[PDB]
Amino acid sequence: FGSGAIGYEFDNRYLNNQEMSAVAKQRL
Amino acid sequence: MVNNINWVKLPVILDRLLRHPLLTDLNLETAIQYTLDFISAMGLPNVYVDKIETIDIKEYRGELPCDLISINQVRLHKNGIALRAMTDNFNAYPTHGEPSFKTQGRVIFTSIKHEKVDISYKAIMLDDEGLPLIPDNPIFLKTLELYIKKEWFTILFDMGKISPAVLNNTQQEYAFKAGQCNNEFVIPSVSEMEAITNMWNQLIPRVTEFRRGFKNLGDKEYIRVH
Repeated sequence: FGSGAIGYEFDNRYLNNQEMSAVAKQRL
Repeated sequence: MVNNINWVKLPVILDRLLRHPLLTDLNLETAIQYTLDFISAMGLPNVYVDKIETIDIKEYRGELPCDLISINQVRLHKNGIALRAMTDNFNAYPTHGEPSFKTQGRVIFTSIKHEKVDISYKAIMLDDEGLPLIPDNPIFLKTLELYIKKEWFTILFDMGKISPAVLNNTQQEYAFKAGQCNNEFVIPSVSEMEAITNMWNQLIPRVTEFRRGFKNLGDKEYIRVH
């Protein structure tokens, strides 16, 4: 079949947690 | 202060803030509040407008002006001698001197019944509109810009919409310019330092400057030659 509105937002929320963690390691 | 205060309107600070694409949802309405929070928290006396008004006292009480923020002094109108604040716990209360005053809201509480006083106070400079009118001084403008940015980035950090290093750098960039904006408006001019030098250099010391309206405070103290 086909529907991609939950596998989008579960893959998009997986990518927020990578970059939110990546900016959490940024130190001046 | 070295620099004169040129006044410019409140939408000067939104020319500067909306250069930043994350601060583009600011209005004048937020900047009206966040400037009054900045004008107050700096406490700079060169920002407030010195006004003098004669009010009259009915029975140990007088109606205070509507635009008052800080009282400099309150002197009697007939004598000219100034009123210290009141330490008395039982001012107008009867049982079965050096005069004094006290203020809470729109009331002044004096130690004298029926008199006139002068009040030297401070107010905000306003517009054709009823709005605060702020200095043109680009160190006051730049830390007001970093203040509203820090208070808008705090909401965006609490929401989870701003990295920890972006709020940390704005909190550092502001905290320098807040200590710098203190030093712009506080450090005496070449003309204000002669008023201190003539006060600091006194062979015979003058210790009763409050009875006058600090008028003779910066007077040069001359001694006769023998």
